[PDB]
Amino acid sequence: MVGLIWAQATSGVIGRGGDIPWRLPEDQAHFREITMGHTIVMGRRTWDSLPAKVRPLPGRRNVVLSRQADFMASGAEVVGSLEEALTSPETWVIGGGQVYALALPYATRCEVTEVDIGLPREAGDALAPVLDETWRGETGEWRFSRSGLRYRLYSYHRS
Ligand SMILES: NC(=O)c1ccc[n+]([C@@H]2O[C@H](COP(=O)([O-])OP(=O)(O)OC[C@H]3O[C@@H](n4cnc5c(N)ncnc54)[C@H](OP(=O)(O)O)[C@@H]3O)[C@@H](O)[C@H]2O)c1
Ligand SMILES: O=C(CCc1c[nH]c2ccccc12)Nc1c(C(=O)O)cnn1-c1ccccc1
Ligand SMILES: [Co+2]
Ligand SMILES: [Co+2]
Repeated sequence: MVGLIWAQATSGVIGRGGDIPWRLPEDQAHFREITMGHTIVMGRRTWDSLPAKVRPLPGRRNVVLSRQADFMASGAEVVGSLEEALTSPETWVIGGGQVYALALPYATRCEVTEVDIGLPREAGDALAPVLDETWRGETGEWRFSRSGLRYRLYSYHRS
């Protein structure tokens, strides 16, 4: 089973200049829970946005998409096609915008957390994929973070 997990603003933005433009500690403990134990696929630019410390993410098989045939990620498997990356039964694609859009044609699940911030879509932004009518989803209640931000959780499934 192949799924995608991302945090977005209402507009669709997920990253900006190598970073996520917010701080949602509760999502860290939610993201860690859903991915812990399995394989995680990220693109190279996303693998680079992680602090050296938490690189690689403990307890998980870190897989990095890249076209650089020489690119070495200390502690992660470097492949060159997502077909190469997608080999484990339960795999979670964790970013970024380029990888999310490449993987969705092949996911049965999506774990979305939407942050309530008024964040305009600047050119060159990393965006969240778009889900059509083929996606039946469940929504949770709006919650309120130790950061001071309202957010709600979305789970989608494709039969
Ligand atoms: N929850 C969130 O809000 C969230 C989650 C994760 C990341 N982000 C943000 O997302 C942003 C970056 O995402 P991005 O979309 O700009 O870059 P990305 O998707 O993170 O990875 C981009 C890299 O993936 C590799 N790649 C792309 N297509 C490929 C293919 N078909 N085969 C092999 N390798 C391929 C390339 O690496 P080479 O150039 O090495 O080939 C490309 O440079 C950052 O700002 C990050 O913080 C946010
Ligand atoms: O906090 C998160 C989640 C943030 C996040 C949401 N979607 C993502 C997609 C790709 C990469 C990270 C995210 N992960 C973890 C962990 C963990 O998962 O165990 C440990 N440290 N960190 C961390 C701490 C500070 C800054 C960054 C990462
Ligand atoms: Co699990
Ligand atoms: Co199903």
